[PDB]
Amino acid sequence: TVVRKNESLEDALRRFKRSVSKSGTIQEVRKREFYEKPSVKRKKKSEAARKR
Amino acid sequence: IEIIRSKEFSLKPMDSEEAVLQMNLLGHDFFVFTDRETDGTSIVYRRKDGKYGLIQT
Amino acid sequence: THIDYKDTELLKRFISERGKILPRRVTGTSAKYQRMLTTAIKRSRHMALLPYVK
Amino acid sequence: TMTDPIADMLTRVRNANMVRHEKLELPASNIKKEIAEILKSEGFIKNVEYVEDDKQGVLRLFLKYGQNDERVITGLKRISKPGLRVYAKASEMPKVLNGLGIALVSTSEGVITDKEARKRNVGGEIIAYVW
Amino acid sequence: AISQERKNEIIKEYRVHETDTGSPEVQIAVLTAEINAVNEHLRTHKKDHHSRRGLLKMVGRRRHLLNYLRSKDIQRYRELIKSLGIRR
Amino acid sequence: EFEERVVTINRVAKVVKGGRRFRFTALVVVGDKNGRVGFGTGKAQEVPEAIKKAVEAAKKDLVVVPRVEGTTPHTITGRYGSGSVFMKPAAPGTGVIAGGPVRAVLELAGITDILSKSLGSNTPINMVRATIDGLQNLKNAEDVAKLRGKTVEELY
Amino acid sequence: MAVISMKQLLEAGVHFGHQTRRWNPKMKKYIFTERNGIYIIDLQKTVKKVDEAYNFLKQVSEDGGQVLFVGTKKQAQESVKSEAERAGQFYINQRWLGGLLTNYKTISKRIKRISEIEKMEEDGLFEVLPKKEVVELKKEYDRLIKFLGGIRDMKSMPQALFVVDPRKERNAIAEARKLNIPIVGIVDTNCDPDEIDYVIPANDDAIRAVKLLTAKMADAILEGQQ
RNA sequence: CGAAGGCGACUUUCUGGUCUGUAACUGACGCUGAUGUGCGAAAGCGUGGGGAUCAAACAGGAUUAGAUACCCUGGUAGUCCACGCCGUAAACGAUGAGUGCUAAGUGUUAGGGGGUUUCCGCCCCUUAGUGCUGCAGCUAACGCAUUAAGCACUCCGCCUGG
Repeated sequence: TVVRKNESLEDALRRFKRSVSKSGTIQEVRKREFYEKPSVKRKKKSEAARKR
Repeated sequence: IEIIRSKEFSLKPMDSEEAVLQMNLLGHDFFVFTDRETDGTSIVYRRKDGKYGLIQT
Repeated sequence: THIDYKDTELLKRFISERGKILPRRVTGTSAKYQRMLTTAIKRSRHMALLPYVK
Repeated sequence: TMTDPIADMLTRVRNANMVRHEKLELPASNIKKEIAEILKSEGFIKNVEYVEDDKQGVLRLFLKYGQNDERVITGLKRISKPGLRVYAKASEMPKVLNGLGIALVSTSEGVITDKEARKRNVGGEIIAYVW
Repeated sequence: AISQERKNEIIKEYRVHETDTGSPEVQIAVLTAEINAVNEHLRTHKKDHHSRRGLLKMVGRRRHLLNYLRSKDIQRYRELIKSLGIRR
Repeated sequence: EFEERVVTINRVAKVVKGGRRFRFTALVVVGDKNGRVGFGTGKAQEVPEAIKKAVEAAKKDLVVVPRVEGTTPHTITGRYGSGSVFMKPAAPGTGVIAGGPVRAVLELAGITDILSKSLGSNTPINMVRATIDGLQNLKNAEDVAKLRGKTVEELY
Repeated sequence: MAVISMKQLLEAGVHFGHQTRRWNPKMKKYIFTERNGIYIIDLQKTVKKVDEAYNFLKQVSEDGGQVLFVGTKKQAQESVKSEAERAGQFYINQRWLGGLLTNYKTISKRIKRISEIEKMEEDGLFEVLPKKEVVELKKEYDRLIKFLGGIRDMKSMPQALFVVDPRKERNAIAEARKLNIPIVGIVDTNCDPDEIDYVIPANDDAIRAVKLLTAKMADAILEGQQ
């Protein structure tokens, strides 16, 4: 939702590519592509935390 | 970007002669220690001279 | 101390750049501060002092 | 709600013996004091100490060790226990470890060693084996 | 549970002498307040099962003190049944 | 001088892609009939050389067996894992009664009169080591009084 | 006189130990206190140990025995070679070869080689060889005196062993206790004193803590000779 | 956090338990617990509701060597609520409960202190939780190791070839 002006379009993309990667959009909808079981995400979050 | 690799070391008390010995046993140009008698943090280093220099922080 | 849910300015440095919550991993607060914070950030979402998303 | 006091005494002594400790303390009694008094007379511990506190005064034991870092008490077993009390007549009052170790026995004179119960010709509840 | 001004009130009647809270009949009376308070809660909330073993535990700690109180003086036990209504 | 005695030879093969293996191992008991006994194993292929491999391996570990004469000093049970032998002293005219592997570790020290029974497991590696570990933990009457601080007559 | 005096013993810096969080609980007897992460080796008690370390090592050389000196920690490698030559004993600079006290019926097979391979090129049988076989006969020659350089003239088992660290040289101490060879060594924090019979509590990651402590134990055998 | 099953927006009411500290008070009032009596995931069943997504059964299209599988479109019971049931799970830490005792190192939780402070930062010693390493000891071996599978004592459940 960030406005980028006074430049080209190939530099507003460089802002926007990291203003989406630092957001819960792409990692959120890839998670909800399919219903996971209510006790396998507690281990999926555990693997995504024990590795840090 | 530039990535500076950190080498962690734990500060320890010793003679300056000991710091020279340990620094040579690694070939490191810098060795930082706490001085045995002065109690202060000391950095023995090899100058561009090739001679040793001693910094107290 | 205790976070009051009206004190918006100290409470909105903890909200994200979209309206999410910063974890205490990236902010650096303690444990009991973070969950005393989160019951005040969510009473302030309910009375429109802070958004849900921007 | 520990249920056997002088077995809890007797495994404090075994666990201190295993880690080469030389000093431990007990929540004491009369029978705890006078079992610990009878090990120094037979010569397993060095010296037992005083009973001092307001409620259930503690006492310290001072285990004794060999000169080649060996231990004196090698094995220590409670035989009578709640649920199954064992009693012995003076005729079949048994020798521990072919007469080497002892068997402190509560008889009607106060507790006495293995040796001191046959020539006294009294039996009673046989408390433990010390070897 | 019950408030402290409700709790400090009920330890005045069954007190044996001043500053003797923790006496058996002064901590049975405060249980019978807590028994009657929670099963009135539990009467209108019949599905609350986690609060029920809180009730059923302090029923057990009241019974173990009534059984204790008979073993050393029976005439004090008869007075407490008449003072606050219990069966048995 | 040492007295060799075998317990058993074993015929062991490990599976190879080509031809399988021909390892014949053996454990022996080595003692002197005076209070000093050791055991050991030896792996080779030449069978009389497989014996002498185990004999010299027994030579590095000899345990001193204390003894009141013609018997063992007191009553013990040895333990090593699952093997467990029993060891009661006997009168000096009874004869040593023991099983297969535990007789060889009892004859090679001079006792010749004790009660025994190998409780527990059965494999000859373990019960010959659960007997040495039993005979490791024997105590004379004289050296206990050194530690305990009394004399030999004060213990009785 | 008898012991190291108190001034030059702590001037070498032997009162330093290793770090707290890096501690062995069996070394509680030989620690006076910890000062800023570091422990304080009881200095009065290690004097009561280094004299006992001086007493037997006096009379080991009185029998004419051979005491083995080993040192492999990188800040104490060549502080034990120069003290073994002054003592006339056998040193180890490089890593433990893995059996030079236990499988030394195959190590003395190669101490026989170093008594032979240097004889092999001082005489003839050297011109007829190919020039690259000259290299591997010399590439064998230095690698013998790398590891077995201090065991050059040693042909029998030792009767005592002197280690600078039981941690890094744990392969040697495990061979010592199987042969019933008595053992003396410099230990500190992160060292087990159980396998060492004759304990010297001193610092281990300083040169003067080694060199002003390993020299007197090297000196301890010289006046045991005469 | 709870005894387990389990519990995740927010607010109020009603209510249960644990922990810390102080020592005022009661003075063994304790522990375990057959029979008994109550809780007990999901899927089920009953009487009604409600029905958004999802989805057994079912229908159709592809794949394949072949299908009733996998994949795709659609879809009913169910999933959800209220009241009664059912009482079973790899209900698992495959480890009953209670109380003692026995190297240490290290994260973290509510604290308690603290020394400091910090612009609150922290870093320090402290019950009770919760993890990861690791001696002694134990184990058949993996491994366990003050949250024992170590050393003991009590009581209950249970096993004795497939």
